[PDB]
Amino acid sequence: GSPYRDLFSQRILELQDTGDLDVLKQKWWPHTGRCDL
Amino acid sequence: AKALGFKYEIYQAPDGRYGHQLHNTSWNGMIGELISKRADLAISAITITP
Repeated sequence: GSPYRDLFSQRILELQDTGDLDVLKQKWWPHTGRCDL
Repeated sequence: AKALGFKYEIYQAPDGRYGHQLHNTSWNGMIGELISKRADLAISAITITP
């Protein structure tokens, strides 16, 4: 009994259609080399 | 149907060509049949868009 999960997942694929998922990764965990990759 | 114990029926699409957002503000193929809502289930390679 929770209608908003589509409303959740509506943005989710949109975030998957951006890659802002990975942008939100980069703050708490950037993708580059810890020392040099 | 073999692990849940209920039944099924099968249609065929009149277009059958990865149905598209028409110029009619509408969907053809397999897509709009469930948007005109005149079948029940569609089981295919569905590249989901939001």
